Amino acid sequence: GSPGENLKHIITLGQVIHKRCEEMKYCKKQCRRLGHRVLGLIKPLEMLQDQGKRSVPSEKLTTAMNRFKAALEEANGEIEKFSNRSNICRFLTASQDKILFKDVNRKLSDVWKELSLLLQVEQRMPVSPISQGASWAQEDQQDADEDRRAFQMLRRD
Ligand SMILES: CO[C@@H](c1ccc(C(C)C)cc1)c1nc2ccc(C(=O)O)cc2[nH]1
Repeated sequence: GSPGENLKHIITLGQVIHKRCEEMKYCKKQCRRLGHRVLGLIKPLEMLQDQGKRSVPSEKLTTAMNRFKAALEEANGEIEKFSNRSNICRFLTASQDKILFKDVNRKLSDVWKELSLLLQVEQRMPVSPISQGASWAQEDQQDADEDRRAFQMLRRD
């Protein structure tokens, strides 16, 4: 079953990244951006329900959100795997880019901006406070740039 309690799970899924990012060590510097950004997504959605009783618009919106809830599985899941030491180099060397959750963060912004329009019309929540609007990938590359360099010189674990 998926009662009202689910509302707390969906929002928690995105929060899990915040703590998961702390677990990392090497690429932890890069993931830090993914966890800080993702937090701003379920931030308003979490506090919302906190305001009063079960806060949720029409069911039609549930469908759009269903796509976002899964978006977290991508980041969270990836973090669990990346947690390893060799796995990091595996992708790093098997990817011209430097960021680990590059493609992941990409969809994250889409799943958010996709439901945002529905959230702004459904609920009185001021979406896109300031952090949104511009792709967070641009800045993500900066961190990954230096993060990748340091990785070059990593013998021990
Ligand atoms: C995936 O969508 C979630 C959801 C999560 C967060 C939000 C914030 C407040 C915008 C809104 C909606 C959701 N929609 C629902 C509709 C009905 C019921 C019900 O009790 O029958 C439960 C629901 N859960």
